[PDB]
Amino acid sequence: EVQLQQSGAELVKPGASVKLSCTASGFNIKDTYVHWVKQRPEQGLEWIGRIDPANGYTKYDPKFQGKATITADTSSNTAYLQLSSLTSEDTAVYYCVRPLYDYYAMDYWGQGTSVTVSSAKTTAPSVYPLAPVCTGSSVTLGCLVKGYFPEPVTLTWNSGSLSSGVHTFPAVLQSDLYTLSSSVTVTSSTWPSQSITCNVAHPASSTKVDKKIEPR
Amino acid sequence: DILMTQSPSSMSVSLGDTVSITCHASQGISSNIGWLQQKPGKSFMGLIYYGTNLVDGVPSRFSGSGSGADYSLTISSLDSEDFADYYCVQYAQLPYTFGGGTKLEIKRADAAPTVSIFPPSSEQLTSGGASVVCFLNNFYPKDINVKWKIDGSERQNGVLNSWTDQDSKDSTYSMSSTLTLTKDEYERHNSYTCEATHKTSTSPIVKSFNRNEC
Amino acid sequence: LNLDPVQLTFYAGPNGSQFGFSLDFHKDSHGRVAIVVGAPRTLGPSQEETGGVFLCPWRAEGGQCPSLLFDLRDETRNVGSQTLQTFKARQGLGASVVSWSDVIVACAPWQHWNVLEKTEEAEKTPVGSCFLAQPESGRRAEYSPCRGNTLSRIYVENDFSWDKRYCEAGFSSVVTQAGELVLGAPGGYYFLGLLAQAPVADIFSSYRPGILLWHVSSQSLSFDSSNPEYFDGYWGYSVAVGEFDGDLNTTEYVVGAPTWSWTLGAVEILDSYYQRLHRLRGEQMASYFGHSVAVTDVNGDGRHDLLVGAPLYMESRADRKLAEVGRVYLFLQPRGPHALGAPSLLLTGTQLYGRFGSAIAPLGDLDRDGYNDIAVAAPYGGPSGRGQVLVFLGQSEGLRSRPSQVLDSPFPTGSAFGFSLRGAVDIDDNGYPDLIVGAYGANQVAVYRAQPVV
Amino acid sequence: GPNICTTRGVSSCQQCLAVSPMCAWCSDEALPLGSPRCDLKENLLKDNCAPESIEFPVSEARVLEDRPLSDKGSGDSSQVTQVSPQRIALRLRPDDSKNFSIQVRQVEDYPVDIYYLMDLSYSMKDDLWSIQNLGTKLATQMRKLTSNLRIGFGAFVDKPVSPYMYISPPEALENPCYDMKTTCLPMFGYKHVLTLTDQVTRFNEEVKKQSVSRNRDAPEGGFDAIMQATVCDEKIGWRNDASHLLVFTTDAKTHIALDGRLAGIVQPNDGQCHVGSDNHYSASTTMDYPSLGLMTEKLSQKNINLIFAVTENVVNLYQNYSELIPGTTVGVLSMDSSNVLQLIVDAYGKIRSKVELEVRDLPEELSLSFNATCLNNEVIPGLKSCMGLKIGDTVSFSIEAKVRGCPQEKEKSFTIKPVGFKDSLIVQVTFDCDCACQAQAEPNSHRCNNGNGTFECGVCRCGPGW
Ligand SMILES: *[C@@H]1O[C@H](CO)[C@@H](O[C@@H]2O[C@H](CO)[C@@H](O[C@@H]3O[C@H](CO)[C@@H](O)[C@H](O[C@H]4O[C@H](CO)[C@@H](O)[C@H](O)[C@@H]4O)[C@@H]3O)[C@H](O)[C@H]2NC(C)=O)[C@H](O)[C@H]1NC(C)=O
Ligand SMILES: O=C(O)CN1CCN(C[C@@H]2CC(C3CCNCC3)=NO2)CC1
Ligand SMILES: *[C@@H]1O[C@H](CO)[C@@H](O)[C@H](O)[C@H]1NC(C)=O
Ligand SMILES: [Ca+2]
Ligand SMILES: [Ca+2]
Ligand SMILES: [Ca+2]
Ligand SMILES: [Ca+2]
Ligand SMILES: [Mn+2]
Ligand SMILES: [Mn+2]
Ligand SMILES: [Mn+2]
Repeated sequence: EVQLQQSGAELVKPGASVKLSCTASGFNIKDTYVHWVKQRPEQGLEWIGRIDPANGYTKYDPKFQGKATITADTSSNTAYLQLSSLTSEDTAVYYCVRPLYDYYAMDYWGQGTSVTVSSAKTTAPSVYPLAPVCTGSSVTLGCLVKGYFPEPVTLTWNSGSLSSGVHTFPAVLQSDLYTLSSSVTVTSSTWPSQSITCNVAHPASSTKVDKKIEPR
Repeated sequence: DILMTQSPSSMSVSLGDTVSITCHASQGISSNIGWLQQKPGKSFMGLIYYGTNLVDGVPSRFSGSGSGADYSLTISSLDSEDFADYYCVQYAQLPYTFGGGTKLEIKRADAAPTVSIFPPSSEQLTSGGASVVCFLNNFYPKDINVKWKIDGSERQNGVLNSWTDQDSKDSTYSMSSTLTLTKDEYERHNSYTCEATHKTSTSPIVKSFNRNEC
Repeated sequence: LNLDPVQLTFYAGPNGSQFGFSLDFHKDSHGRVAIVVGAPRTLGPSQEETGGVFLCPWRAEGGQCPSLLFDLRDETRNVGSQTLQTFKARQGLGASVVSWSDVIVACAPWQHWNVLEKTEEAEKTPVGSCFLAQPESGRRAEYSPCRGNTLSRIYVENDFSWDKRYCEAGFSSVVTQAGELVLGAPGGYYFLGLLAQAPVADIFSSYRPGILLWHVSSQSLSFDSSNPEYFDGYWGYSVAVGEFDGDLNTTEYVVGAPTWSWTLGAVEILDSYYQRLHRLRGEQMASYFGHSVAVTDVNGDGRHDLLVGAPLYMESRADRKLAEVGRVYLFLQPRGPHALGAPSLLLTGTQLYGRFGSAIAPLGDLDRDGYNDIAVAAPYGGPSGRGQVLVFLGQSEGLRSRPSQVLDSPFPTGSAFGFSLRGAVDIDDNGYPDLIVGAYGANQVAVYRAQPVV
Repeated sequence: GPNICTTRGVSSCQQCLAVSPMCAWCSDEALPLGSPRCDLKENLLKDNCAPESIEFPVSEARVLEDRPLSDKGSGDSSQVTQVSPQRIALRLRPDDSKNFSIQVRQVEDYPVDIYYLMDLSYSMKDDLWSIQNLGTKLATQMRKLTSNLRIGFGAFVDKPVSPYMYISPPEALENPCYDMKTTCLPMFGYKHVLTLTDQVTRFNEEVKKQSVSRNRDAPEGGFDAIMQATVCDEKIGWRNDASHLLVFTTDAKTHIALDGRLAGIVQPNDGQCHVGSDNHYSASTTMDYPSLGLMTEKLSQKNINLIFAVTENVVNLYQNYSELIPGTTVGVLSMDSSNVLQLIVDAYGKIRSKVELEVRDLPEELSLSFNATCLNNEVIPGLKSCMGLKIGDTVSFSIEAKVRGCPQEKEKSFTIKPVGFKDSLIVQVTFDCDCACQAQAEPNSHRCNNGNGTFECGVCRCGPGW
């Protein structure tokens, strides 16, 4: 079967360079064109360029001329995307693509390699409990995980015990650091009757803090 | 370059429906178009190449059509796995260019959100910051507006928002809004409010608290 | 010995179409045998020669045959900021035909091709192309492995390496028993010659109309070479397959290269990765050793033997003179892992310019004595120069040195009777294998039925 | 005493002569009963046989035409004699043999045709510059050897058809060199340029207007051109009584018969002239390259001496072809043809350094044997060819003709001709197997068993039907 296995997620500083790889699994990389595509949430999908690994000839979108350099080594059956002079806007997910039958199509995709550009150092999160204010049948608590780098973090309640009725929101970049929040909703007879704890782990800085939600 | 205008940006549909995504190009591309699928939090799979040709393995409920500069992707009888993102791509000319994408979402009955406001914790205040958090949970449809008010006056600087994907259980959406101030600025005022505007109510859903008071 | 030369069967195509240039037996999904006939100058839609193919039902009276229809229209595709073009005028569709299972493969070796990009071009060149048909279902596919999209300047900059622009893919063809199509492309790699192989099933499943440039991932092509012995060798002018390495799980290829090594000529036996196992060298320069190759076990030991035709071989005669008559070489495969040796037998033509050995057809066991037999054509032989086909019977020591039967052309002068030949198939179901003989110069095919031995 | 003539016990005069060339027959009436009529001629006269009644033919040979060998091949309306004698009468009785001679001279000052057939593909561009004065330079050196020189010119590239010819863009058809930085001629197969003439500045001036073309594949179409230059007698202008030199220059491999199928061409070469008024080979795109055997036939038929003047990178190739085309010469050509003048002079010397006898129309029952004398009176048995000769040398051959039995036809003639020569020796053979007395036979003689027999040569023979 045809599989494109890309390299792992990269975490680099602005102004540096990074080289992504795309290894052919189940076929010869020499067989077809290999393309590189950039994906961002706002900007969407953008074609970077292509290489013919049989000879090394390349094409590029003039938007990426200078930053993108696509190479290939038939020996390792792998294609490469070198990015240089990195910037916050180079933060994206990069895919290698090849066609099935049509010479010019874009049918088979690697899993994608995440790139993140930042000057932030490895910072541990600040975990804050969120208790309501001084009534109904349903009560909602929360937990705020602010100012950590890099991603990701794991958040649970009562160490995975309380799982249903929970909304953990995607992290957001707040001035080179990340912020994340999570809510939980139960009945009024449960809390403060039963101890609810917010368990946050940040394996990057190797920290596992737990804040018990206390009423006001 | 060739512009690829893909419509609609999203659609709310149900299982078993027949739906069509369209893609308009700034010039004729003579069926040199492919269709792509990206399932939530995953990579891409090719569906169609050269306008009408199914990629190997793709189910036959998918089909492509069109000509010149106007093309369509049709799914007859939607399956649960079909709720994902879809993109067109033209390869008539270099550089290859993509459409903006279409997200198929699950349709359901409208639901008002459960709003909850949370004052800054003791811990954060003793470090010099002050974050007011507002949760807006389990609503449909996805369109919603949050408005922060400090002493009755709207505030736009320092707001940070996050949304979840359509929830797997009830197919609703949820939102988190956070207003971060300094400790010094947080104490210059008394009333803190987040307002929620949804199509489920003409009046905005309002939740608030007063500093010092509890 | 026992072909019937009294009551023949004639099929005819249009005047000037070269009906009979190539032919093969075709069996449908029910086992009913028909004859597929190539006619490489058949007129197309624009009243221009493009070639054509006919599928002749077996009838003792013969007659006219229905067409096997293929798309004769030139194609254009604008894609990847390039313009792809096929050109079917004078492409010679039907210059080769071969049947396997219920599929027919008909090739147009001189189909031209070009790619345009702004002011540049690939150059308009004969890459050739093959057309595939499943007649009962109407399925159609194409295979054209030498089409590329590289511009002319790039070949110049890289010293014309791996240059497949003049392949003439389909010039010769054969299908393995397992259904791998093997194409001879004697113009490949700037006239060295190459072979292209792909499973028939993968050709159909990877083909879609209008794409023009597509990948057949299971395909395999032979290799360019820096060795001047291969330059202008037309490797792939003829092709065949057989069992030559003692391992029944592998199929070996037999490739004719009639101008190899400054027109000495050669035939090579390869494994299916195109690694060379043996090389037979021509005996006389310009004799076109390798013009035709045939594979069949003639001496009843179960080991495939090899026949090679050199239709322009000049025999030595009295007073230090030479006479172009043609020659056929027989090589018996030795027991176990050993090289093919010197020829076991030389068969030499008689008639000046008769081109004995221009075609060599396995007959199966014609007289049913336990040994397989062959027919050799001399398309300009016979005392009148009209053409002859000569039958040679197998025996324990190889082949008989004298023919058991000679078939004189029933057609007028210039018919090229015997230029194409096919045997080893019982078309009338009488238990004896029969012989079809093409005479493209007369636009006809003759069928000789084998009968009980008299 | 008795001998094979008497012991054989012959029945007739004819049977007597067939016993041995030494037997004779006596047709005289007054001969004793016991005495045989078939004996040695001496023994017959010893037994008082009338000399007139003796039948004893003797195998002989007498010349009929014996013109002297010419000292010069110059002048004359080709009244030049290179072979002597030109005609003899040969007489042979059964199982007998007679011998005769022939002289052959490589005549001095014999006319010469030189047709220059030139590769004009793109690598020969500097060759064209070198030979702009060839016509006059060649005339100066050949004047030392002959006073009747004619020269001519033709050129070839390859078949003007894909894939040999570039066919795109349209500009490439008018100028194959478009994608380089120059202009060259559209591709052509073979074009005749200059009919053989003694006006050598016509050669210079035609060459100065020639230019190269460009084709795709290294082997070229020169064999097409050799064929046309050979069989288009009137257009090329070969003379009847002259040495014919066809000078073929190239620096590349050559296309051969059955190559044409790469351009879709399958029609075999017909060996006929297809150069019309436009001076181009009109069958180039429709007829296959000729085979070696067909080239050989036509070169021999027209008495053309082919010279392969080729560069060192293909010398071995053309030497090997030369061995398959007997009479062909090979010389090493420089990369710019600067040495072609001496090559032609050396080739002309090699061509006229050999005399090789050929026999045409020899009857089956006749066998010949040859003793050769070349150099200085050195006899070489069993040989019919001389080598190492110079212009003006003369060689001779002794020939013996043996007849096996007596053939049905009593008069036949055959020819002894040196290869490439105009003159020849015609041998008129008469088989003397009959007796003169048979012409005056008496059918139904009343001497032979009451009219049941015929009386001839003094004996009785059973008549027809018995
Ligand atoms: C022009 O014609 C000449 C005359 O034939 C021709 O030269 C010959 O070429 C052959 C092939 O290269 C030479 O062959 C060999 O003989 C020697 C012994 O003298 C052996 O060493 C060689 O053996 C090896 O190679 C063989 C394959 O060629 C193998 O089968 C064998 O097992 C060995 O591995 C080989 O048999 C031959 O010696 C020459 N002869 C002369 C006199 O040079 C020449 O190549 C022709 N050129 C052109 C351009 O046509
Ligand atoms: O003669 C002309 O008109 C032009 N000439 C220009 C040079 N051409 C050279 C070509 C290149 C080529 C090698 C073959 C081996 N692999 C690499 C390519 N064979 O011959 C021949 C024709
Ligand atoms: C005939 O041959 C003999 C010997 O072979 C020779 O002595 C004699 O001179 C020859 N005569 C003629 C006329 O050739
Ligand atoms: Ca095998
Ligand atoms: Ca065998
Ligand atoms: Ca048999
Ligand atoms: Ca039969
Ligand atoms: Mn050349
Ligand atoms: Mn030169
Ligand atoms: Mn050429």
